[PDB]
Amino acid sequence: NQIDLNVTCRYAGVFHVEKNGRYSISRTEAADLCQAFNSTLPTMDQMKLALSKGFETCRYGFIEGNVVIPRIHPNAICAANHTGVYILVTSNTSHYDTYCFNASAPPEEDCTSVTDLPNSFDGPVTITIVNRDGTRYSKKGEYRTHQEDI
Ligand SMILES: COc1ccc(CN2CCOCC2)cc1OC
Repeated sequence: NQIDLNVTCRYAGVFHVEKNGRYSISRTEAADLCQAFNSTLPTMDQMKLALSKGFETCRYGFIEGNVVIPRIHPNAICAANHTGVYILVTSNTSHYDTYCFNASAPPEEDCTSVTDLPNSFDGPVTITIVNRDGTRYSKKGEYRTHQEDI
């Protein structure tokens, strides 16, 4: 009973979370997941500022109201070569990664590793935070409040 959460640097408090190395988070799960990091789904404004500080990914993830990819460099296989916060317009499917926003994080680039999941609750899952540098933090708990996300 294990969940891997790959996380990134924070940029103006915004970061990306990928669950189990696949697009596998629902919108409800994403809000609960960010809540476990004492975080919220970023607003479009928060994501734009994060982008201006150096944030980009090549993965669709939830923000408040939309599913986006922040892009700095145009890459043909990431957000169809677009730059800026690319908004997913048409998709059949509902599961993506998520972005999260931690208001207490540093204002610009914070590429230190994540060493806690401070607001997860009691549960049976071994949740492992996997940083880009491989370092890991694991704890037994749960963050999913909606049964259909479990
Ligand atoms: C040992 O099994 C479990 C332990 C804890 C939980 C999570 N809680 C969270 C609060 O509400 C009740 C369940 C689930 C479990 O089995 C699916």
